[PDB]
Formats: sequence, C-alpha cells, structure tokens
Amino acid sequence: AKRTKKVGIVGKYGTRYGASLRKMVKKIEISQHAKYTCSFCGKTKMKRRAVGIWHCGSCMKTVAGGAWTYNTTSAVTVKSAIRRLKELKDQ
Amino acid sequence: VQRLTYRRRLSYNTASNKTRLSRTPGNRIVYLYTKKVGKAPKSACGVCPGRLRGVRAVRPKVLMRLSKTKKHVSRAYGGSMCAKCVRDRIKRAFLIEEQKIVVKVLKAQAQSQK
Amino acid sequence: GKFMKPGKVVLVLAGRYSGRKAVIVKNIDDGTSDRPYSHALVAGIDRYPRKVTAAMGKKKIAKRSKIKSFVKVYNYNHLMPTRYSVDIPLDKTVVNKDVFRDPALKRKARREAKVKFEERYKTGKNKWFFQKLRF
Amino acid sequence: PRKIEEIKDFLLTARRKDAKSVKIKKNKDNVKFKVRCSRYLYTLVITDKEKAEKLKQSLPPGLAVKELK
Amino acid sequence: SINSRLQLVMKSGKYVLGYKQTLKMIRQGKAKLVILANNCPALRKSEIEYYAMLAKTGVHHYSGNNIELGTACGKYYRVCTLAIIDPGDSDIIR
RNA sequence: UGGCUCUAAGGGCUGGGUCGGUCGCGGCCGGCGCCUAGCAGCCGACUUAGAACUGGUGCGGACCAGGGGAAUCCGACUGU
RNA sequence: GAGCUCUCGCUGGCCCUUGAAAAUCCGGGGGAGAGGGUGUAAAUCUCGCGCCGGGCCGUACCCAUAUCCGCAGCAGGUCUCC
RNA sequence: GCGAUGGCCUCCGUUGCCCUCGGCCGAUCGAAAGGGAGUCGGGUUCAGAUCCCCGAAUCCGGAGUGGCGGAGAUGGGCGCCGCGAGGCGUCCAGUGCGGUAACGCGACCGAUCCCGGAGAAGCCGGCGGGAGCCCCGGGGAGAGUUCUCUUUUCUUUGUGAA
Ligand SMILES: [Zn+2]
Ligand SMILES: [Zn+2]
Repeated sequence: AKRTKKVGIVGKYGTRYGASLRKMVKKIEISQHAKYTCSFCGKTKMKRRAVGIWHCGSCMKTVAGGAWTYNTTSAVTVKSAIRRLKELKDQ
Repeated sequence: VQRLTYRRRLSYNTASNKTRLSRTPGNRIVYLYTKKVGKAPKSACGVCPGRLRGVRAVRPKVLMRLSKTKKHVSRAYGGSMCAKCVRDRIKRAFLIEEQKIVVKVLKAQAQSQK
Repeated sequence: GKFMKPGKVVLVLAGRYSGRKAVIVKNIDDGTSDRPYSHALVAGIDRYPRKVTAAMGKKKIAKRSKIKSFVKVYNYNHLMPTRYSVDIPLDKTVVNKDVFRDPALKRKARREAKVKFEERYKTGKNKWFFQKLRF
Repeated sequence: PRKIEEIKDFLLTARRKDAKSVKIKKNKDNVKFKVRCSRYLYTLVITDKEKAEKLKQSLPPGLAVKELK
Repeated sequence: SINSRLQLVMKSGKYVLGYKQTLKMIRQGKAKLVILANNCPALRKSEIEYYAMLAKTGVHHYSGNNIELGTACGKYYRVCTLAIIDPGDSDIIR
C-alpha cells in the first residue's frame, strides 16, 4: 500500500476495463506471474512459460499444469482419486 | 562526412543485406558485407541451455571446410554431448545394469525357493 | 571402510577415456604436494576386444582378440568404483608414477598392461571387465 | 600471404619448381624478400643489411630477382 | 523422531553438508551415516546408495525434502544429502 | 527567466613495502611505517544551487510552443 | 562524452499472440568389413603443398516537382539504404 | 556369385543376369527483400566496370596412373658378431599422442543402420564491448583576414579480403 491502495498489479490498466473486471483479473495476474517452488530442486524458479506449461529455471524441468496456477485444485483432487483407485485395484 | 551507398542491388536492409564500415588504403569508408554469426552445436541431451565448447561456431557449410579436430573434441560423444551429461549417462547405465543384475539374482533365488 | 584398493575396478567418468574400465594399480588418497587431491593410478583398456562368435577361424580370432590399454592418474571424483575386482599382477616396477614424465617409460607401461590384459582376456575369466560399457 | 621466420625455410620455398619472380624491397631497415608462388606470396623480413646482401647471392637458377624501386 | 537426533548431531557431532564433500567423506571412509532427501535426484540417490554399499555405510531416506532437511539441520539453506561422521552423544546411529 | 563576474557541490589514474644486506636506477630477503581518520601529484565530461553588479521592466526577446471553468444529452474507453 | 548510427553480448518484461518450412552441411553410438606382416601396406570427414575447370541469362540510364502510372515535362500517387 | 568385351585381357573400368539391401510421403512449379559455399584494394572509359588491367585471395568439382612431403612409422624381447657407435637371424605389438579435469596437438581406417546439431526464428526495455562520425589539446602541409587584434581560422593528416 506504499503507492497504490487496492489495485497493485492492475494499476497498469488505469481507469479502463471496469473496477470489478480489474479486481477479478488481479488474482490471475498475480498468480501467473508469481514464481513457485519447484518440487524437484526446492528453488523458487517455477515460471509460467506459456498457457498451462511451467518451466524450472534450474532443474530445466517442464511441467504441464494449470493455465494461471502451477497446480489446480481439480488436478489435486483427480490425482488423489486416481491414487486411491489404483491402491484399491492393486491391493 | 562521407556518405556511402550499397555496393549491391539489394537496397532493402534484410538479414542477407547486413553491412559494416571499413576503411581502405584509398582513405574512403566503404561497406563490407559480413557473414551471419554462426552458433556452436547444442548438447544432444536437450536439458543444458549452454552450447558445446571446443568447437568453432561457424556456418554449417563452412563446417565442411573446417578440419576434423575443429568440429569435435577427443572424448566419448565428443562435440555432440556435454561432459556432464556424458558422465551422468555412464553412471546411470552402470547403476541400471547393476540393479538389473540384482533383480535377476533375486528372481532366480525366488524360483529356487519355490 | 576404505574401498579404493589396488584390486578395485573403476569406470572413467571424464577425459579422453570416458566410459573406459580400469583396474587401480596404486591409491594415494592423502596427497603429494604436487597432486594435492586424493587420486589413484589406474591401468585401463582403450579398445575392447571384438566379439568372436566362433564362426571365425584362427587368424581372425587372433586378430579380433586384441586389447589396447592405457595407464593414467585420475582424481577420485572422475572414477566410478564397482563391486568387481581384477586380480591382475601388473608388476609395480614397470607401472609407476615416474612413467608420466618419460614417454618411453609410459610406452613400456602400456605394453606391459596390454600384455597382461591380453593374456587374462583368454581363459574366460573376469569377462565383465572386458566388455565395453553400453551407454 | 605468409611470413617466414627462417631463412632456410625461405630458401626451401624459393627452390620450388612452381616458384617464380622473387622481388627484393629495401625498406630502410625493414628489407624484405617476396617470392611469388602458385597459391601464396611468401615474405621474409631481414633486419640486418649485410645478411640481406648475402642472401641476394643465394638464388640458385638465375630467377627474376630484379629489385623493387 | 529423527529431527531431534539431527539437532543433537548438529549441536555436538561432526557433519558434512552437500554432495561432493559427502561423497569424498564416504570414499575416505569417515562418514558413518548418510541421509538422503526424498526429492533427491534418482541418479544421485543411486550413486550415493552404491557408494555406501561399497563402503559399508548406513543410508536413511529422510521424510522431508531438501528444504525440510535443511530446516531440521538448523541451516537456513537447503541440503539434499548429509553425512554424519561422529555424533557427539546422540543415538542417530543404530 | 537576459548579460557579465564569482562561490559551493557532484570524479578518475598514479605514488609509501622508505632501513639494512645482496646482485645487475632495476631485482631478491629480513624486521620494520602498515596512510587501515588518508594524504601527495597528474588528468578529465557536463551539470545543479547560491551571491553581487548591470542594461530605458527587457529577457522560453527569432523558432518551437495547451485558452480555461461550471453543466446537460449520447457513446464506456482504444479502434473502424 | 545518458553524444548520433551500425553491430555483438548479457539481462529482464508481454502473450487465452509462443513468433516458419525445406535444400544443404556436420557431429556422435556401433564395428559389418581392409591392410602388411617387421618394412612395407589399406586409409587418410586431407595436414602442408602442386595441376585443370566452373557452362547459361541481367549488368547502360531515370528511380521522380522532366526518363514510372495518371491523355502531358500534371502542386497527385509510387517500396528502401547513407 | 556367374557370364563378356575393352584397354602392357597382370590390373582396372563397363554393361548383362542372379543373390542381397532399402520406409518414406509424393511428379512438378512456387521468393532477383526468406535459406543459399566462396572477391577485396588500387587504376581505368566521352559513356561499363566487387565484371576490364595490376596486385593479393578464396569456394566447389576433378585428380585413374595418384605429382611430392608428412601422419598409420619404424619399438620391445631373445641369440650372435663387433672395445665402442653399430650390423645380422628369430618372436611379436603397433587404425596416433598429451592434460585430474574442462579440453588440446597439422592428420590420426571405416559401411548398411540409428541419434543429434546448424540451417531455424516474436515484440519491447536496460546495460556493457567494438567500429563509423562528431568534440577538444597539440605537431606538420596547403591557405582566407591582417585599416586593429588574433602562436590565426578553413581542408587534409590511411590501409582491404584472406
Ligand atoms: Zn527445479
Ligand atoms: Zn547436458
């Protein structure tokens, strides 16, 4: 809040595009541009290369994830369900 | 100030029409058409961003004129793969072969027990 | 305990002989004031014998059963130890650290290592050491 | 062109069958001998003057050693 | 828990942090225990396991990743593989 | 808001291993000073602020170079 | 000398945009196969030289308030470099 | 592998047959600004000159007999002769060498097959290196002013590809 009160990243859009639309965009704009922690090296190098594809600067590992987030809640849920079904089937 | 023109008929400034300034013994600045900057071969691993060392970065058709020693390095996978990934491949191959031998021994022991 | 012994076999991970199998003939692992890092003098094989397949004969079998050896000092970080060990004599009078200063002495060491490796390749002993690493 | 550091190498180059006119240029302590060949013009730079004068007499076959002036 | 034993080792015992130094210590034969994080590269993990098999040294696979291993060891950086040479008064070695 | 005369501030490079011994001002060795508050010399691109004096109150002196405010209707806007 | 232009090299930001194909050249894994047998040879992705050849078509000028298109030596239009 | 001619039917080339091997992916056209190996300097005509002349290069293709040198190269052991250097007979190895390493040395056998790289890459911002031009303090050469001043102001003060 040093410079802007409640816009931050969406301050580049200025007065345009509507306050509610900018507020809705802000979450995605922060999430896609935020660098995550790579769970291969432990470094904060996971950067969104393109839509749904993330790249590690150090590991050079490319992971197919969400469009704006590294891991989506739907992906986590489906992974857990698939693991549970695999364990149930194999016993 | 001496203003200079193109010495060819390609007036458009394109990739093939790049020039540089050069001073002649006649004491007049002229244009010399420079060749494109070649890049050294990249590692076949596909993981290391850096390019291979010990090899000249020149055009592929100039690689034909270049001698054999300039186009590679004296090593296994020399001039085609980086030393780091080469040694990683060596140790990975050794460890996988040892693990396969161990698995085969365990399977034989299980067959003998059964 | 320590497992870098003059009977051990190592895989060279760097240099011109990358991927070659060698037998340690000397280990230092303390320093020399000229080679401070822990190291070991080894004798390896530059060229592995080719397959025979028994549909070969005599002269061609002899031609195939050829070994090109080398003698080299390597850092411990450039060697890959293994379970296997080769009980090759490799008389220390010829293979030493002084051969690396005189080309003739290194030539004699290479010749001696080649002779010993060729005479041990036959009889079907330590056949894993005489097979090139597929990587 | 190629510069030659040895007078013996220069003589060997000038003794070639394909060799031709070898000119001498006195360049005020930078005297040079330039021998023309099929591919390269081989140059030899002599700092000494008496050495160049002696080398002037080393042409075997009576070539085109005519000087430059 | 392994975290308390690791803390006691760091406070009193002798430890080596890293991969190259740990491998050199194992080769020299001084390292008595090795600890590998779960997020360790598989190639490095197999290399360490083979070295410890040759040197007759125990290996423990830490539950946490390299960051958690560093936090448990008390270092603000991240350590993937750890060597324990001589613990002071802990029972980290069985 | 001009002109002229000044002031202050914003920097780089080199230099002490000096005393003794020894070898050919230069090199080596020993304990020294260790500028550890830095000083001495040599160079260089522009600025910013301030002060006085002065011109017939003229000074972004030619050129470049936004007229603003209170409201209504329509279209969000950019664009076509 | 944040001086103008060109070039090279690092470093970043943007995409619900991810930003070309092929001719051609080169490197690497393998040893199918060749060599002479103790002074020589097969090979030289030819190391330094030496010999021969490279055929066909355009090549002037204007490129714009007069050499182009607008009925014209038309205040119009026409893609670039210094 | 078989058959035949040709040329010192030694040796090689050629075609004919047989055996053998073989993925490609669509014939062809499609850019004088895309990719695309390799030429620059000086001189020269009334009018053309990276094209002509001179001087330096470079790329591709050919090179059978291979035109030369050099790398595969002239090592060790055994038994003799010889004071010695050295010479003879016999067993052999010898598709190179060095550096811990990144890698290097003028070469340094190699097929069908397979993998990879270059070709082959958007827009914008910042910084740094190099060059061309501009600037200043001077040396020279030629020069305008000099009714007064101005160590004066104006032009020039270089090197190609490989
Ligand atoms: Zn990572
Ligand atoms: Zn790699």
